[PDB]
Amino acid sequence: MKLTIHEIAQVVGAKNDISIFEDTQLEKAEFDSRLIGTGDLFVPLKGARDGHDFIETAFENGAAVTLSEKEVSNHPYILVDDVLTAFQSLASYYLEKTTVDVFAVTGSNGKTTTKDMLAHLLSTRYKTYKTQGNYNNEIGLPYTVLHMPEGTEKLVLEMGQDHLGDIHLLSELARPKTAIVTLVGEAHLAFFKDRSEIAKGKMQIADGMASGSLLLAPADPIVEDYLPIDKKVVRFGQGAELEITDLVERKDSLTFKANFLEQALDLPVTGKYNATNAMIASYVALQEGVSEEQIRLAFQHLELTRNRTEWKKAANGADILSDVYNANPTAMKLILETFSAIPANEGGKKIAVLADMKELGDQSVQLHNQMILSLSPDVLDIVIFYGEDIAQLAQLASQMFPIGHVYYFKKTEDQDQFEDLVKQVKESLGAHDQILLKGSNSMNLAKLVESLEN
Ligand SMILES: N#Cc1c(NC(=O)c2cc(S(=O)(=O)N3CCOCC3)c(Cl)cc2Cl)sc2c1CCN(Cc1ccc(O)cc1)C2
Repeated sequence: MKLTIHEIAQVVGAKNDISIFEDTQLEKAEFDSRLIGTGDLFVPLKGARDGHDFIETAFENGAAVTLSEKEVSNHPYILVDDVLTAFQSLASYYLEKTTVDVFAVTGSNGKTTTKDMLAHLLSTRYKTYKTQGNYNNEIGLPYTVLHMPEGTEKLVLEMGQDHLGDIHLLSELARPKTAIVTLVGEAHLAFFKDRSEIAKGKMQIADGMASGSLLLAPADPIVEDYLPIDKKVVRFGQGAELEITDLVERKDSLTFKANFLEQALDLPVTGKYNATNAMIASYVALQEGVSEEQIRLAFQHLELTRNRTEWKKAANGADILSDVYNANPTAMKLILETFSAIPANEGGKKIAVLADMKELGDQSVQLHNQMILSLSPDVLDIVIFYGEDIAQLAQLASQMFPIGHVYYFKKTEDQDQFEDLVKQVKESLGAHDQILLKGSNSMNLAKLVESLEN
């Protein structure tokens, strides 16, 4: 990250006197205090607690300067109106300065995403960086841009949406060279009206793209009214300008041929949607000067990720939502709001299994309690706490919640009521019930869900 503080304070609009602190060359940018090294820029956001609380801690860890929405004593800080807003600006500007080729992608669905596939393909010929894990939103994307290894030639960004209009924001930020739109099978929906609003919001991806730029989009008539008018649009799907003309799915592997490819392709994956992901990633890669030779070979040794946490289903038809990704409180908070923001199925309730989060040192217990502000009795019918540090939160909830709507289960160096946890959960869960399971990946938590999908 080739950035200095004085430069950061220009682009960012610093509200304070900046030439007071030395203009040092920054290193890494982080919002999670635990990740700060020497020379790092702290960016304090509205999480479970406000970032600014950990400005103190960030410099103990070696931060050289931090973004701030207030006066900060004897520490290099940049004064601004909205740290997040500042943070976006900073990312836009860094793209404009390094001038990397950005490839914008949507829908995470499969065992391997179009974001993963494409990066992997581009990596055979060019120096490539990409979105890590699920950092695809108004926090996630800036963060990626600012973590780009010095010299990256191509950058595959994934962009996702919570509300309509979010992708517009990022396509405007990133001003992509090329974009891919894919469609992920529906739940009973999120904060959206229908598949239409969704597709409308998804198609926004080209808002920040130049004329005659390349955009792939589904054969599906639903995207029709939302196509750009001055772009190079290449549709994929049965009967379209690109289609898989044959397919074989084995136990683990999968072979297929695309009309515009002279040879078959081989992936160690399964599901028709993975072939479609492979083809389109495969087609843009051709546009960027990668040989079909180099591509067959790359697919040879492909990388399955962690299952990009959608909904699954237990052995009674009840909707599970297990979120492995991001072990940290703001992520606990965010999902709780997502979970409870969703409507419950008809004649079916809303359970939450929360488990100890880790690596919170001397703040664990404070931070676990903080979750209470995201726990409504209105929406959440039963709430199951497992672990130790969750304790007081379990207590808090038992106060705020109707009698016998809360269960606690111990886990320490002296006892492990896991056996009982399971017994309880498998009594609470019904054929129309939605269940969240969030907390540090542990042997015991992973152990639980397989018994549910038994
Ligand atoms: N609030 C809060 C905290 C964090 N929040 C986040 O990491 C965070 C995570 C997320 S996120 O949900 O993980 N997000 C990342 C990218 O976009 C998709 C999902 C977001 Cl969007 C925003 C934030 Cl600010 S990380 C963190 C805290 C407070 C506690 N922490 C450790 C700590 C322990 C003891 C101390 O004394 C100091 C710090 C680290």
